Amino acid sequence: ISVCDLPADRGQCTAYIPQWFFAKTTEDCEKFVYGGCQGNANRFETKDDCIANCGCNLPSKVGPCRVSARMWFHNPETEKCEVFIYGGCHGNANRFATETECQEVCDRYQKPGFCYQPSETGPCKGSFPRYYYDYEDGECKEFIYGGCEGNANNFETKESCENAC
Amino acid sequence: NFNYGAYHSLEAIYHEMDNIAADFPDLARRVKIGHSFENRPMYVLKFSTGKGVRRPAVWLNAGIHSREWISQATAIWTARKIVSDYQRDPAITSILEKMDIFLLPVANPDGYVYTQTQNRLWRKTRSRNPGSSCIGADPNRNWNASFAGKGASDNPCSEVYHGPHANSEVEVKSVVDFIQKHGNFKGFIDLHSYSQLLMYPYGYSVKKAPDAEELDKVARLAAKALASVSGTEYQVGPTCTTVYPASGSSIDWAYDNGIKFAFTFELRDTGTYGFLLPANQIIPTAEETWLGLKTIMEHVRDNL
Ligand SMILES: [Zn+2]
Repeated sequence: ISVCDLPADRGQCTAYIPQWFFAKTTEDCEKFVYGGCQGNANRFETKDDCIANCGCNLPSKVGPCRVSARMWFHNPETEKCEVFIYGGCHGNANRFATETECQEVCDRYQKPGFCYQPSETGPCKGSFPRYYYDYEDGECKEFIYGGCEGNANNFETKESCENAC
Repeated sequence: NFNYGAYHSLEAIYHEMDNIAADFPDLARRVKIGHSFENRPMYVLKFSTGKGVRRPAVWLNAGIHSREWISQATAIWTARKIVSDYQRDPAITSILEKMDIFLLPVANPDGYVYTQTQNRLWRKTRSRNPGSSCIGADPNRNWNASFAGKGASDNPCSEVYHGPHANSEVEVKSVVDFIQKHGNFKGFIDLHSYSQLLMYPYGYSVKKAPDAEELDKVARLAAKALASVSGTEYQVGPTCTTVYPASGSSIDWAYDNGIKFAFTFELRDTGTYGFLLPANQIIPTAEETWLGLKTIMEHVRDNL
């Protein structure tokens, strides 16, 4: 499924649940109301989750206005967060106030596949403080490794973990 | 001892495909149909009882979009399912006797390795195209079916970039050339994720397909058989109205090339996990999908 190409879909139900979707018209992540049932994949709990899915391949967009400011966007051509000038309105989803925000949001689902597997302690009874990337928390978290077997989501330090993941 | 309830490297999958063909040399053959942009082999499992002449066959396609891991995992369980139930299940056993099953578990090997090692959500091929520093084209917008019409982008940085021209992606050309050379395919089923949809032509236009009636009937029968395992619910319809316009899609190319039974499955789930479907759901997904697959295949067996 290409999530970002689906329309908003409130569904057929009567619930009232505010969510985000990627709007193809404006190419920005926007709020809509979800009816709790049916609908489709283009539906996110937060704005950042929506951008992490749909925003990071868009070109930079200055827009019409000229209340200008320096912003950051993930450049798809270099896969680097770079500065651009935002006119102040009508921009797209690829727009962040800081370099770090741009990096953390756009890299959310773009880490190596092994970063997304559950931390595996292994069978053995050792206790080695190892770190792993936990995508739910979006953080490299300490855990305790048995000492043999396990998986690649297993790092000796935190900065080691966040370097890989 | 291949854990079918785990996600695997391309290496492991290719190897398990080899073991399957080793254990059933009578029934299964690993055939190389081409290579990827980065020169990896494209392997299919051919299932047959027809001693090497061209029979009618159905194409089972998976992993064209690399991040859609449940797709490849389902496809390789299905390889094992087909051999393990030959002459133990009247259903496949009866299909196999009439026709050949071609199974491509990883239609986009380069992208798959890239998801495992670099970028979990990668969708496209890894072709490097003059004109841009952006990499890859969407192999499911690359086929010769209203190529470059509405439902695909010409921005190389787009997830749905159609590419420079129809069949530009060697992964896609490989399948096209092989199906056309054969020339008597009857079914073409493309596995994707996620959303739980089972769709049929057309995606490139609102126009009803000449077989739209029967397609919906089968789809719905297949949908019901699938639901009858664990209660998993699918919606059914033509692509363009069910999800969005999509030009140059595989099932459209197929249908316009005289393969009548052309369907897409968007497997589990509906959004709780999305592309990151936990490993503990691979088998449940594969079991239920199997029934929908057989239902379609039975139906193809009978229209022959
Ligand atoms: Zn797909």
